Amino acid sequence: MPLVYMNIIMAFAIALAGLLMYRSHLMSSLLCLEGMMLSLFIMSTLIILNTHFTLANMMPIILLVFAACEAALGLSLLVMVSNTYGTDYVQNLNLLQC
Amino acid sequence: MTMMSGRPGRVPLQFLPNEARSLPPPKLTDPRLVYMGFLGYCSGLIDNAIRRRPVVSAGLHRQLLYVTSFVFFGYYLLKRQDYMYALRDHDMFAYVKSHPEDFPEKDKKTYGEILEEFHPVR
Amino acid sequence: MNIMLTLLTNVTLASLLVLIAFWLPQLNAYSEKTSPYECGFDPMGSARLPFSMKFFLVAITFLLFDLEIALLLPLPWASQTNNLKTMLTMALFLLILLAASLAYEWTQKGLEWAE
Amino acid sequence: LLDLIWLETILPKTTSFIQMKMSIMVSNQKGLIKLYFLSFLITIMISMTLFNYHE
Amino acid sequence: AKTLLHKYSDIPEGTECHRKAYASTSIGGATGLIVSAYSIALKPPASFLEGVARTGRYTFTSAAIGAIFGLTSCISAQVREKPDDPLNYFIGGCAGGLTLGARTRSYGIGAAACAYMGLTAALVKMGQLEGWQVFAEPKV
Amino acid sequence: KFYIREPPHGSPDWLKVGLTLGTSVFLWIYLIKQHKEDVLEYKRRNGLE
Amino acid sequence: MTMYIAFILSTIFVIGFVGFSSKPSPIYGGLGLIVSGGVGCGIVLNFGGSFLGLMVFLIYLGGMLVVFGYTTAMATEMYPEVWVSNKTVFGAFVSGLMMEFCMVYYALKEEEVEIIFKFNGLGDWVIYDTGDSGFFSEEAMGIAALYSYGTWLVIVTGWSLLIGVVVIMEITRGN
Amino acid sequence: ARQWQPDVEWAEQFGGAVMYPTKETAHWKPPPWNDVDPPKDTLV
Amino acid sequence: MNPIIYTTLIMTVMSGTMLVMISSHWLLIWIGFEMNLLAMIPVLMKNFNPRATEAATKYFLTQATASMMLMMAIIINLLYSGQWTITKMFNPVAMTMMTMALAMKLGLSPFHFWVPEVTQGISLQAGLLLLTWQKLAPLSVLCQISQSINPNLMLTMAMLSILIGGWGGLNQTQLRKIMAYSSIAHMGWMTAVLPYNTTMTILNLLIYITMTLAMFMLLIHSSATTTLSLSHTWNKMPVITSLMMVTLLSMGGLPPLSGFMPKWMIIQEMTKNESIIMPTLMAMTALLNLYFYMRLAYSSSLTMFPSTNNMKMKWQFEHTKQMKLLPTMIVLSTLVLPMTPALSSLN
Ligand SMILES: CCCCCCCCCCCCCCCCCC(=O)OC[C@H](COP(=O)([O-])OCC(O)COP(=O)([O-])OC[C@@H](COC(=O)CCCCCCCCCCCCCCCCC)OC(=O)CCCCCCCCCCCCCCCCC)OC(=O)CCCCCCCCCCCCCCCCC
Ligand SMILES: CCCCCCCCCCCCCCCCCC(=O)OC[C@H](COP(=O)([O-])OCC(O)COP(=O)([O-])OC[C@@H](COC(=O)CCCCCCCCCCCCCCCCC)OC(=O)CCCCCCCCCCCCCCCCC)OC(=O)CCCCCCCCCCCCCCCCC
Ligand SMILES: CCCCCCCCCCCCCCCCC[C@@H](O)O[C@H](CO[C@H](O)CCCCCCCCCCCCCCC)COP(=O)(O)OCC[N+](C)(C)C
Ligand SMILES: CCCCCCCCCCCCCCCCC[C@@H](O)O[C@H](CO[C@H](O)CCCCCCCCCCCCCCC)COP(=O)(O)OCC[N+](C)(C)C
Ligand SMILES: CCCCCCCCCCCCCCCCC[C@@H](O)O[C@H](CO[C@H](O)CCCCCCCCCCCCCCC)COP(=O)(O)OCC[N+](C)(C)C
Repeated sequence: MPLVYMNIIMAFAIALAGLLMYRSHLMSSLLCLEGMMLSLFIMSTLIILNTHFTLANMMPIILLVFAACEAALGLSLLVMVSNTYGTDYVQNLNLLQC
Repeated sequence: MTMMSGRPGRVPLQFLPNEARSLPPPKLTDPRLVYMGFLGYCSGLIDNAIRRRPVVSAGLHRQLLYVTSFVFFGYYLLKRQDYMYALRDHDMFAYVKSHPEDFPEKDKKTYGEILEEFHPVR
Repeated sequence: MNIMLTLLTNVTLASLLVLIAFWLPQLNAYSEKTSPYECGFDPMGSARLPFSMKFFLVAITFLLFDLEIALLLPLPWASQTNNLKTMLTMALFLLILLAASLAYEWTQKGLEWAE
Repeated sequence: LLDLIWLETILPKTTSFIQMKMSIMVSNQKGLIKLYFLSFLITIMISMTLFNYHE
Repeated sequence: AKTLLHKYSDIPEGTECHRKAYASTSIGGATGLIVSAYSIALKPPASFLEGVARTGRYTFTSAAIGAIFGLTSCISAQVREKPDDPLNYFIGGCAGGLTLGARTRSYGIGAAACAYMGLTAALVKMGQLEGWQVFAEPKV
Repeated sequence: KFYIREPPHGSPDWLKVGLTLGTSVFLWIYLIKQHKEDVLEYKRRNGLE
Repeated sequence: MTMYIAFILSTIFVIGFVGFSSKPSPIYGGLGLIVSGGVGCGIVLNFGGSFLGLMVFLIYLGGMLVVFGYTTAMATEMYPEVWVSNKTVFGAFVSGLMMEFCMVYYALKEEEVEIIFKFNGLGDWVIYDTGDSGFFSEEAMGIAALYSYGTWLVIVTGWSLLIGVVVIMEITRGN
Repeated sequence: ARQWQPDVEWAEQFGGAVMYPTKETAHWKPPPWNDVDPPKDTLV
Repeated sequence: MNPIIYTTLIMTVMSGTMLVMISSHWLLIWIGFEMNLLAMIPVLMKNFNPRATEAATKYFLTQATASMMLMMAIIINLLYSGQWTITKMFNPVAMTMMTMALAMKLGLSPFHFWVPEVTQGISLQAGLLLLTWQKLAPLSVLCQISQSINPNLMLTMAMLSILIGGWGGLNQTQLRKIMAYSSIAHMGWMTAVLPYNTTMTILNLLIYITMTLAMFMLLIHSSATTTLSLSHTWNKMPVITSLMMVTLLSMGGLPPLSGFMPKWMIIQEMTKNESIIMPTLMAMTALLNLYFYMRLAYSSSLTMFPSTNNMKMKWQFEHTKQMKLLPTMIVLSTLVLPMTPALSSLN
């Protein structure tokens, strides 16, 4: 496979590692999630263009749509977290244990 | 891991194919139907107990509906189960018939000519 | 190729304008001169402190409505299909639900800024 | 020595002690998602290297 | 990786005891590294040097157990001239358990580990001999 | 005796009771008829009678 | 081979991904995601997908504007972090840059199976199709087919968007 | 002569946040009776 | 929440699950998962409090990461074969990523960490939904791709789930965390037999759902979320504690109760594939779940704990809301072993 495919897959892996390795801010993790969605969009678009599969030219757009939903959902949750603590720090989400 | 979902000529959501009508239906005094009715009766008694009603006497119409529903569902459940087992055996016999080299009929020896090791107990 | 050259030219022109602005004139910079402006006086707090957003719900709603733009821009090409009855039904259906979602947010006081 | 001590020690008391220690080790997670998701990353890497490289 | 397992198992039982010990040391070190990674992820050490020390402790313990087990089992196999005998694995595993007890400096842990690891290693030898399958393939 | 409404009074809810008994009777009649038709179809297909 | 413009664009894509995944202040993470969106638009345009690239760029511009507002509201601190103001952030950034460099080197100088399969290089231009026909754009036709072929997709997408409005209304209610 | 039944001392063994309390987990508190934590005075 | 809005959200969750289970296209399965999650988040926060918000945030982060991985696996599979149909994954890397994403969605070890916390942070009705309905879609997807799964990875995760469920449940005084650890162990049991027989997976799922519904309904009836709160129920509703004790015995798998039938059917199936060590370990480990069920039964029904004076007032009032399917659920959770052959209707 070309270097571009591996570059896009590397971008996805980097975004997933960024999501899995947390820092204080929840917004940074939300940005990593959106980056994973962007990399998936690019990769699927490249495959669909390369193989000239005409009817899946619509699936990345639908992909984008649900990305927005996730983003909206996440932002909503962040608001509530902030309203409880005054920060979006993931440290504050420790009321529940295993 | 999925044995019979992809069987050819299978309609997706029938629950009871037409060929199943070739099988003898379960008798209404089937012990499995009687057990299903017993389960319905137990459900009715538990319903009386939870609602703090006289357990044996309170809802005779309600207990009757419990028993009737359980028996009604159990009849069709038993029909489907019997049909599935009949299909299993039908396919097994057809496959054995179509693959004689995989299920050979070997000549069987008598016990007077098979040498079995004897193990004394002492 | 021509668009890349155009972008390079525009960015280069702006960058050289910035270079000329910072290297031509005489610079006399001191701490009083470079301090933050708040009309006569030293700021009480930091400008990096949280600044509350009263239209936060409308901002989230904008995200979902911005992707409705993604679903409707292929409409000029969709009008060239043979089965126009199907596409018109689906194009109208998509605009109706967008209108209903705006109506739902409007009636539930979602478009009102936080007090 | 035998019934009250050592026969208790080997089969039932050892089992109870081992299960209790394992329960304490498993259940004592502080509830911080940073640690959980770091362990998730470790698990994903291990599954990609030890199972996905062997087929 | 099962490549290390093959590297261990390709060498016959009572032959080349040094290479058997090396392969088992590698397997133990890998196990200890994985244990230390999970432990550091789930229980942060509050310092980088303390995390390095904990990783070194866990990995050295596991590698030492592996080396002791492999060397003891191979030597017992070659001296007694009895390969394919689970008691060599029992002796190796019980020596490894004693090593674990010495490393943690606990007599009770040492005895329990000696017994349990010896029995487990003997069971693994019996499974190798009889073809017992842990992850059985879907035959039927 | 009782002080307040007590929705189940001396007369039981006759609509609900009638519906319950009717459902049970309908299910029983349907099951009997279904069993008879099943027996007839099985005998016709297998040539017993 | 052919000026490796697409390879440069994909490398900048990875660099922006490392920029926002090292997680500085969300201001700079948003900027990094904007850069990645632009270069991804460029990558898709170089393969014939003008509409898809432009639309993903537009969508991510809107999303990053909302994220900037939300960052100013709820993700600020006294001293927002840049890639060189923190040892952890700088370490993550440099590690990502170096492991990208390692992958690129090991892929272009020799042919190795990194995780899935192998690669030799040869540039993107090899895998093109050289088809010669048409008074239309195939991408536009496939996207416009959503209103004639993708009725089910339109239904589920519209339902999800309406439900998303209701859901964000419910979550931020409080009480 | 009556059958033994649990008393308060027996019952308090099950009232902690966990069974088998350790030194780390002894500071864990049981959740509030309703699932509502007191508001924090994080004035903005 | 408005009741109409609540009904709409519940039906959207159900519609997402149905979309997952009727689709032949990978994109529609992904869309079903997204719709399910989007409608599921507000249901967890129906009773607003900091704990519910934290539970919803953890749940969304876990499920969104799993969804990203799932879409990545779909795209890799498409790249190595221009296929969108859910039949059998053509790339082993894509298969591994898909298995990990589905395990993360289900909460199988080592992706089990979120299951107790979320279950503790939400109400009992939300916990009922989360532990019963949310398992259908990933398990259906796993059943459809069963032939492609690598047995070693799946069996490792299943054994880990059983072990961790038992060990974690041993330490719990809160009932919601007990139910969560029970759920993790049962999920391990379900996924252990998946590469061999999906009908056994379905049977175990149905039985576990019945018993879980019975327990959650009994816990809602006697509004108890801790062991000590449940220890008061004998002094107000002894029948409820008796039924709970019998259902707990069934969940532990003791014969002649129904909960024995799944394990009995699974072990047996595994022995048809020359798998003995794993079934033996699985049963011996399910002993731990039985132990903490027995401890709950000791504290709840087999002995009598001290009560409070104000309980006298509760003696004067009945339960306002009646659960129609609770009696059927209890009877199905206990007395269905003699009808075991009926499982043939599930294939
Ligand atoms: C397609 C699926 C695949 C997807 C994945 C693909 C990924 C590709 C992209 C990778 C590039 C990354 C780009 C951006 C990532 C963003 C990271 C981030 O934001 O950090 C946030 C995170 C939290 O930030 P923060 O809260 O603001 O700062 C808090 C302080 O840092 C801490 O404050 P404190 O003082 O209180 O804490 C004390 C100190 C304590 O620090 C420590 O204890 C760690 C030191 C352990 C020593 C290790 C032993 C040394 C030798 C081992 C070598 C093995 C072979 C040796 C063989 C035998 C030798 C004879 O810090 C910690 O507690 C942190 C623990 C976590 C350490 C790293 C986590 C990795 C797993 C855990 C195991 C660690 C190694 C154990 C040994 C296992 C084998 C290596 O930062 C960190 O945790 C540390 C900096 C991380 C930067 C490096 C990240 C790059 C690694 C990525 C994955 C590696 C390769 C992946 C696959 C490769 C093969 C396929
Ligand atoms: C079902 C029906 C009934 C059956 C069930 C009931 C019976 C079964 C269980 C009965 C008891 C068995 C328990 C096993 C050992 C438990 C150790 C323990 O609890 O540790 C916690 C406990 C806590 O320690 P800690 O908290 O870490 O530190 C505080 C210490 O107290 C501070 O300690 P310290 O500073 O005072 O001194 C400690 C130090 C020094 O200890 C001392 O100060 C005093 C000296 C003690 C050594 C005595 C040796 C001289 C006499 C023995 C003669 C040869 C053996 C018999 C041969 C018969 C010949 C015909 O210990 C050592 O250095 C000893 C290291 C190794 C030497 C002994 C190991 C020999 C193994 C036996 C081989 C047998 C092969 C088969 C033979 C077949 C042909 C007949 O450790 C101890 O205190 C005990 C230390 C003594 C250990 C060796 C004693 C074992 C005796 C033979 C065991 C074999 C039976 C099991 C066979 C199956 C295994 C695979
Ligand atoms: C605790 C005991 C279990 C209780 C379970 C709940 C009981 C209530 C369920 C209500 C019954 C109605 C369901 C079905 C009615 C019609 C729908 C029918 O057409 O569906 C068929 C399917 O039939 C159903 O599966 C039959 C359900 C009967 C379940 C009973 C088995 C229980 C095991 C033994 C315990 C005894 C239970 C006692 C009963 C009270 C379609 O087959 P198919 O589309 O191709 O299969 C899809 C899945 N595949 C392809 C992957 C295989
Ligand atoms: C519309 C956009 C396009 C326009 C096209 C022209 C683009 C021009 C690029 C922008 C820069 C022009 C700014 C005009 C003033 C020059 C600024 C600077 O370059 O001159 C001095 C450069 O001097 C350096 O500081 C030191 C001189 C030498 C340094 C070594 C460089 C190598 C030279 C070696 C000489 C050998 C012979 C070279 C000629 C062949 C800086 O002095 P400094 O005081 O700091 O800053 C204040 C400048 N003031 C005084 C005018 C207000
Ligand atoms: C069985 C139960 C029925 C009631 C419950 C249904 C639950 C799901 C909701 C609606 C189900 C929709 C299923 C029908 C799928 C549409 C595709 C099919 O019907 O044909 C289309 C028919 O499309 C029609 O326009 C019907 C669509 C109208 C539906 C829109 C509104 C109804 C949805 C309401 C429920 C959804 C959620 C709530 C929204 C407010 C296009 O056909 P056509 O283009 O000729 O030829 C295609 C082949 N070509 C392209 C090669 C030429």
